[PDB]
Amino acid sequence: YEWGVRSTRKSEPPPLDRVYEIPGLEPITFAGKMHFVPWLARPIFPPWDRGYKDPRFYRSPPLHEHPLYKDQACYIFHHRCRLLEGVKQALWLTKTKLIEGLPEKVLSLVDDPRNHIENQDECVLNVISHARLWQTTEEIPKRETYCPVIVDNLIQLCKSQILKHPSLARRICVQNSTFSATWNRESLLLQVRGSGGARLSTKDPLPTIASREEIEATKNHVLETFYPISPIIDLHECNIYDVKNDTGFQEGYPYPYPHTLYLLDKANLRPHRLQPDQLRAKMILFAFGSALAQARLLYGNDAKVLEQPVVVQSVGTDGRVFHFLVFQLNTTDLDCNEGVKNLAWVDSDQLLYQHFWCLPVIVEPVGPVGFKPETFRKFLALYLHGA
Amino acid sequence: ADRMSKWTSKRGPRSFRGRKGRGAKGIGFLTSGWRFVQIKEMVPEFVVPDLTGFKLKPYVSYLAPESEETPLTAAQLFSEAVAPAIEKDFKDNLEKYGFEPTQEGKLFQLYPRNFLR
Amino acid sequence: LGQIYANNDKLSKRLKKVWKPQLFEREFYSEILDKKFTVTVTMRTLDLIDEAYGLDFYILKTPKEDLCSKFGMDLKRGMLLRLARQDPQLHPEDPERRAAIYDKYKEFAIPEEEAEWVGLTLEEAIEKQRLLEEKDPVPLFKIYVAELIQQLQQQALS
Amino acid sequence: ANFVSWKSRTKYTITPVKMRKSGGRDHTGRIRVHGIGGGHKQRYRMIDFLRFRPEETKSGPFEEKVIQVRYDPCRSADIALVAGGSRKRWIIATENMQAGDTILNSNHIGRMAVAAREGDAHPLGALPVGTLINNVESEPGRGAQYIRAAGTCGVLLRKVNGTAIIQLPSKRQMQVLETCVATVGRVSNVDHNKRVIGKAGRNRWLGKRPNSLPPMKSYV
Amino acid sequence: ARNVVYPLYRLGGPQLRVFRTNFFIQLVRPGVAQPEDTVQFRIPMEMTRVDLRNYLEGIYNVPVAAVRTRVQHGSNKRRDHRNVRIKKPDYKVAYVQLAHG
Amino acid sequence: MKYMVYPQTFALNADRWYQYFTKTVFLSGLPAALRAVACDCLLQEHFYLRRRRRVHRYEESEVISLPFLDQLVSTLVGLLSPHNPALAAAALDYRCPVHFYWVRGEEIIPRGHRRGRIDDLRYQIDDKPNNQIRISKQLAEFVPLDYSVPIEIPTIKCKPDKLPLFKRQYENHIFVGSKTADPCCYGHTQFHLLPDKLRRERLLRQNCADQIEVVFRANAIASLFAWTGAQAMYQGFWSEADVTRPFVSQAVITDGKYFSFFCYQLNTLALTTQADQNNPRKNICWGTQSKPLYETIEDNDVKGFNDDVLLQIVHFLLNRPK
Amino acid sequence: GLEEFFDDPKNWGQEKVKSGAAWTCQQLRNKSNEDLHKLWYVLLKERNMLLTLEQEAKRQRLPMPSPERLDKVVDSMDALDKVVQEREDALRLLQTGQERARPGAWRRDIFGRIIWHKFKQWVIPWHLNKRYNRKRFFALPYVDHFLRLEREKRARIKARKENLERKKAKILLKKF
Amino acid sequence: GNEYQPSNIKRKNKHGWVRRLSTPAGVQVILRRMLKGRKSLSH
RNA sequence: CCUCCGCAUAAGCCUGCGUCAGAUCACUGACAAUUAACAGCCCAAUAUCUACAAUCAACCAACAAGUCAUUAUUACCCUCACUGUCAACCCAACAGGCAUGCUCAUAAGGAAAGGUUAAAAAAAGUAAAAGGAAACAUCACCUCUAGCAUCACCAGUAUUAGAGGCCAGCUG
RNA sequence: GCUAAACCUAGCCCCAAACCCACUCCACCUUACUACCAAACCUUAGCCAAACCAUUUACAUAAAGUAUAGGCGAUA
Ligand SMILES: [Mg+2]
Ligand SMILES: [Mg+2]
Ligand SMILES: [Mg+2]
Ligand SMILES: [Mg+2]
Ligand SMILES: [Mg+2]
Ligand SMILES: [Mg+2]
Ligand SMILES: [Mg+2]
Ligand SMILES: [Mg+2]
Repeated sequence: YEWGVRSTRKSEPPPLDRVYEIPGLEPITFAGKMHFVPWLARPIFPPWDRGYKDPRFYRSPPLHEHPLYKDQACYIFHHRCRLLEGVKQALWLTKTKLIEGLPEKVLSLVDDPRNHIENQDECVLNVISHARLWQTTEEIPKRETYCPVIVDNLIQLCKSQILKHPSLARRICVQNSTFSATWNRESLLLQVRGSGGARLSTKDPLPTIASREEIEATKNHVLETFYPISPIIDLHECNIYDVKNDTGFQEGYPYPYPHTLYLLDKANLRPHRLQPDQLRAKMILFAFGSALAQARLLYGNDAKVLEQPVVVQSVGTDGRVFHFLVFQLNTTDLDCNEGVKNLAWVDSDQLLYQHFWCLPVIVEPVGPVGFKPETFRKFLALYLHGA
Repeated sequence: ADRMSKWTSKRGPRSFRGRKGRGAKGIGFLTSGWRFVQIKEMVPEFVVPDLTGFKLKPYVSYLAPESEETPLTAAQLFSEAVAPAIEKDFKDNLEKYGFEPTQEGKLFQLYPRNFLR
Repeated sequence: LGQIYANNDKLSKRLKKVWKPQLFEREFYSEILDKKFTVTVTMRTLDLIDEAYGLDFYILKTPKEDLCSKFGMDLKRGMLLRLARQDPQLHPEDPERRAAIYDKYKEFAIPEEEAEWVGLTLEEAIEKQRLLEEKDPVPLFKIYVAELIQQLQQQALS
Repeated sequence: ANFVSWKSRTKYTITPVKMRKSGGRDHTGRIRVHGIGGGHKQRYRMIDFLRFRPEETKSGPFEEKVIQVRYDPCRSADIALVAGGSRKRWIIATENMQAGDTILNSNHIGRMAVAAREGDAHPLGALPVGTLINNVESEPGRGAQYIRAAGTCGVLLRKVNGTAIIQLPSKRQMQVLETCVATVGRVSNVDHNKRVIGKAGRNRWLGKRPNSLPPMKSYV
Repeated sequence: ARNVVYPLYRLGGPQLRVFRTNFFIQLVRPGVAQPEDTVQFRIPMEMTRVDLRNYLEGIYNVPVAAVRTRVQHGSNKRRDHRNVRIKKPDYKVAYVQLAHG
Repeated sequence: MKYMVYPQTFALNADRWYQYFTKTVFLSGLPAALRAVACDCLLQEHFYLRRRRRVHRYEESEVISLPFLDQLVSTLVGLLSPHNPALAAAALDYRCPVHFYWVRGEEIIPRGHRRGRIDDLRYQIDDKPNNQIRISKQLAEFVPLDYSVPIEIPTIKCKPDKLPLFKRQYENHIFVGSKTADPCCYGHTQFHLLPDKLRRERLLRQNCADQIEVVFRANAIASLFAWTGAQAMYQGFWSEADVTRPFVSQAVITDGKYFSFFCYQLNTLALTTQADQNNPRKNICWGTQSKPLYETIEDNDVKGFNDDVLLQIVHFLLNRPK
Repeated sequence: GLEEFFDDPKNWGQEKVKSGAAWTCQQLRNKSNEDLHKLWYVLLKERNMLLTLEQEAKRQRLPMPSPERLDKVVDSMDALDKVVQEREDALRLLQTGQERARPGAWRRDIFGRIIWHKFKQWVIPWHLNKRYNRKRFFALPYVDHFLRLEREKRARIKARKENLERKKAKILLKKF
Repeated sequence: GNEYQPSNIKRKNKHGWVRRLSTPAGVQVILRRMLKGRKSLSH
């Protein structure tokens, strides 16, 4: 069953005038005139090409004359790619073992009460109330307005602790930074083209989390392969690509080392909004991507097991729900299914407020409800990492 | 409900009033986001001379005589413009004398015009 | 397109009738053009082809009025220009076959100045004559040069 | 008239497509079918009725996974978003088909019968005779034209050399070739029949206005 | 110029130049209070804002800084003896703010 | 329906007009590792960050200069948090609307069925600064309340329509950047950047090269009056209950490359004709000329990097409530 | 400066200004093209002066000082423009032999009548110009009847005019 | 008698020059108005 | 003293209570005006992407199943033009109608009485003793027809589609 | 004595004779009057008359309303 009915297709030209069949004679056409006439023959025009070049009427060459048309298809992962099998597929493409819960090395930063902003419940209550209610002139702000403002203001709360730690004066957060990383996985080449908000750069790299006992202990782990799903579903099959490794930056850049990828989901519609498992998959591929490009910038394009493994963490959100990720990239020999594996610590479904009342109901006052500050404790744990 | 009135730009709904203009000529083109790009070369440059020391006022004195109107035919312009050069080079390749077969290489083409006025 | 009385008596309903002929997609081989044409044809046309002893004779013999097809008249102009030029493009690298075909239809030799205008409609002939006598105008420079060198050659002979 | 049909997309797409009501009118704007029009808006999910299609540079049987069993407004049965290899597609759901279920789209006609599960698709040569089938083709490569509405089923009656004979739910038997693919089991959304509309509102919401044995057929 | 076909510009072509300007101009007295810098003119319909800037710059050596134009509707409500509408012609108005204070 | 006052304005000499609408005296003047971080932001946006899509010239100040100014504010509010703890608890709004609606004068209706009636002429400023800093407490005033200053406010001698200023009717908003329920109602500092229309390259191409600095000045008076004024409305003052203390805020506004600095001291909300009879008091806008932050940027680093411009940014970010 | 929109400030309110003749054509055929260029701008500025003076004359409800010199300046601009067109035309006949500066063709629209079609400039050639090919430059056969009706309307108007001329001639011979 | 409920889109789309020339019948409408001698052939 | 009106935009209309002058319950002529930021007027190809409604969206609750999105390569450097902007207004009637946003009695908009008398009859309102009436469609059901694909039905497939039938009280 | 009344000459009609028209510039099949981008032909029917209606029913001179045709009738 073919798609597209005949009435919507390009209508066939009427069959040629019989004069074009007779071998001897030139037909007489309305091409001498410069207009249609129904009692002369329809002429045959040579394929006209505009001699010069104009940009608003450009017609690009077909997909062979492009100077990089590789026949071997590269599967690309851009920020819009909504994966199918959720986290398992990114664990496969990443060649990594998952560990539920953050490590003690990160959560122990907020073990003592000394690493706290004063009245953190009042401050985080004001960030939630500000972005989700008090922000704009509209009566309720849409997610588009509240999401990046929630993330941005929480980063300002964590930025206010330069008083307690001078080291946080050596990190910036850049935006519209687009990295790229290609790697081989079993059979076909993959690329991540990373275009997301708020890559938090530092001068210093993050100190590693997993010891060599745990990295070595990843060898006996096996990747949970799955089927019938070929594990490249919902990536973008591109033939016209370029293998390239981009940290997003020119060389010799201060603040070169990625710290946290703050990627968010600020689409107003539930159909548009990413599913939280797919959000987590997107975080694994972005932290893997930027960490991998960091490894290619520091160590060349050598498929090997890294001696100074790179650690890149990421926070992804829908607005009221937070997903934390610490990624520990310790091998670049991705193509095999054995040896040491990367390892990642996740936090799933860490909502910081169950609901927010913007208008009073008649009973429940204006403001958030179901607020739980352990999630901001996790957030602020990730900001204080490497300080 | 009028038919007799001229259909001007002031007259339709919003989509009508935007499209129709008066007789002015386009200077550039619209781009995405409705952003008008103005092209420098489509705007006419007023080539204006220097009027310093110029001896022709807008009126002529009434003391000037009357003459006969002799419009410049191509026979006259050929005669004075070309005829001495042919008389000189005949008593002693037509492109030598100020003739051009084509003018596709030429800036001010005479047919069809490219200059203005 | 006509009418009938309903049961062949004039005292019944006069009701209208169209008599359509029976059509047949057949295929022919013009020896002069040397080509197979697929033509929709009728039984009477096949019979006239048989009586003429071939489609080349059927087209070269039949009058324009009687033939009554624009396509048959275009075949006629094709064959007549092929005979009017004695074209080597009939059978290249076989001159005996060309001369045999051209001598078989020697009867219908028309000059080339007449064989171009055969079967043109009046509008199509208006076009052909319009393209004959269209010219770029002569630049009056050349006309005036011709007149002036004429005049200086009258002064040269004085 | 300016009737351009919405049925205009060329490439198969997993996404819903904005579709335009006809209102019972022709391409000439005259009512040909009375009592259509003015429903709730619907988007169209493109169904792949060619159940066995091998994807690009693949062949033979292939497994596929059910991601979501989805209500479809355009028809009576509900449908399943079903992903295999590098492609998702909408197929039509059988009665017990869960999210996460695995379904084999097979091509190999076995020597013996295949004790198939509830929702898989086999050529009619590869079935135990006297089983309920659905989504039946008419030619090898035609696509599944029949036994397609909600809760419907047809039983494979008997087969001759390169030929199977089906009982459609109107109990008219059909002679198809052996190597035409049909899916086993009965179509989902049973008790679509057993239902009370209750008020004429639901009559109007589905795009409905007020108004004013045969022989065993062959395809060989 | 006006009532002239302009030659078509293709990308990379020469500058469009006018040698004898067809359209005249008249500076009128404002009917309402105007800022001291502003000067009011009756442009002909086809003259754009840019043409008016270059027109006053080239011919009159006036340092023009801003130009704003409005098209004025003349009334079609007054009749003959024949009950046929006379139209007072529409005209374009230019408000030109002079530079350099 | 009300006039629609745009701060970043193409209008010639819109400054003198806005001092009329606003009742302001414009007085000219004012009442280490930072260089490393500033040059890091400059070179970050011009050079170090790799652009996927090619940055065209019109697209520049949306793509290039806007996150430059964002990064400057976020990093200076970072580093200057020890030196000034009021910035540690101060909200930092990025591209956040400020509206103010006031009435200034009277107009008799010239035509129509309402002709010859007094209709007071309303105005509204809708503005988006690039980013503003709002404190829960209020900066000390620069000059005393009801400070006399002998220079006089302009008087336009024609309808404000003549400055291409147009009327619309829409929602009258008085808004500081957040609703009144927010505890950080007062305002510290406000950073603007002029749009692509108001480039000084165009203003030199057009003969209005005089109005270049005027553009800065206009964006000074309209924006800050709309901010301080709005703050005064959140504290309950209005045109008949005039402000009992002066409201003060502060704005560095720029072209991306040239910076100018402004201070504003709202003394009167009494702008109407009913309330400008016994009203000697007026609002004062202090201001500087524009000075380039850097001179050029080549391949690697900046050249001609001015340092006093950073010192005036810092001195703006460094003052405090009490 | 803007003072070139107004004449000599001595002439304000004098209600009569001595102006000379207009330029005739033959006086202008003796001038070079550079000189006609400069004279075009002299007459141009003079014309703007007189048009401001007209509009202010109608504004102040007064009569013009001398409305004749506006007729003279339009007269001179017309003569000058005609001379320059003569030289363009003669050069066009020599160099190319065309008679119109702009190309066209005799065509025949939907309404059956024969029209001089003036060509426009386009970028793409005519066969793939989508809007040009919606115009019909042929009349179908349901038009020829209306051609005949129009022919006969013209013949009736002509017959009436000619006959009426003869009747007037007879009245003149009866009166004289 | 408020049968006429005006819009210019319906007026030009119903009775304009382009819809009149779109059909042969409409061209004959124009030709009859041109022969009666009318000042408005269309809208 | 009214205000169920207003003020704006839309559609419509096209200078239709601006100034000067004049003729006429007591329009003609001249001149002048509506200034863009609002709103129209958009978009370089060729491929390839777009399963998870909206509802304070949080769960909960559903069915009638929903109004919103890119990526890959190639090309791409000029820039603020053009048009709308007035009014007491439109469609009718010689009563009525009119989309949307705000204001929900008004800060905005207006006047039921030419003067008199105080007859009948008529209209409307108020008061009144005592009395207190003196068919089609369609859920559901049944029947018949129809084994099927690129212009309806239908991008549907017999659980489908189509055609049928069904007392007390008060009161001029 | 008010209102009015009067008026010749615009033009037109019928013939004859003769074969008409149609690019100053610009704009004009898109919403005509807008500077500039990817397909035509296919029997007229009926009124009416036949006192209805059903076949049928007109569209130089002279031969001649003759031959003919025709519900052999109206009529042609
Ligand atoms: Mg205007
Ligand atoms: Mg806007
Ligand atoms: Mg208005
Ligand atoms: Mg009032
Ligand atoms: Mg009365
Ligand atoms: Mg009554
Ligand atoms: Mg009573
Ligand atoms: Mg009869």
